[PDB]
Amino acid sequence: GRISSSAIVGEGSDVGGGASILGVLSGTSGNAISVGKACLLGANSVTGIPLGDNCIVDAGIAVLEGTKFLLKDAEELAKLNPYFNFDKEIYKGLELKGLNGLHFRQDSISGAMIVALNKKAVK
Amino acid sequence: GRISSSAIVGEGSDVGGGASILGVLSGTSGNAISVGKACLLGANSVTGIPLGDNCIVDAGIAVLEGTKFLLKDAEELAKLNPYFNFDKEIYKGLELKGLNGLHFRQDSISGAMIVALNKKAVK
Ligand SMILES: [Cl-]
Ligand SMILES: [Cl-]
Ligand SMILES: [Cl-]
Repeated sequence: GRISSSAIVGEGSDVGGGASILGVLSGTSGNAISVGKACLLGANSVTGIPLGDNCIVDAGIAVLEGTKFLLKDAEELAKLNPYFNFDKEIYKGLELKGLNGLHFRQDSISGAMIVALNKKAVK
Repeated sequence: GRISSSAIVGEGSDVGGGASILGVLSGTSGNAISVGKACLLGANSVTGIPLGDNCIVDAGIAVLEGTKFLLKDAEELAKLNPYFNFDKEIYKGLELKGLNGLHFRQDSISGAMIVALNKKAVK
């Protein structure tokens, strides 16, 4: 897939067929996008935020700065991300930037965008 | 409708046919339920939390301590409820207790439970 200027992809990551990684976050002090180690970006996905290590974006999913996600697995994600405040239920893409062990997926019954634990990231 | 022991209903309120108002909130320091002035509780609704003034519970809706609601009209609700923090998008019934101008309804297309502005409460 496509790595825009300023975007950095970490060791062991897999950028799937036709995936997009955008380069620079929106705004005036909009910073560069980095994807961490061992991230898996699905075919035809779009990654518009920085991701930490061991994150998964399912095929077809667009993870943009303003996309809202329903958080699942808060207790396990807290362990991988001890400074982050997992107090609420809905987060914008931009709020989740740089976190480790995230799994972005769509609930195929309800249609909701979810941010959950990458089960492999605990181990 | 049905007013349980410890429940108080304020002036000008209308308790619709078969509505339930519960009396005491759950737990050990579980406090009594009060509905404020000019509240409208729909037929066959259930009110399980304290409500402030000018609140509306649509017919058929159950507003329980643990029910989650999607907040709409945050800026206008902030005006009626200046100390409350409308920072997030999803609130449990119990978190919303005692607030003024709330309108509890169901989104009939998405099926989501909503807490919104009672349009009459601004005026
Ligand atoms: Cl393509
Ligand atoms: Cl009845
Ligand atoms: Cl929320």
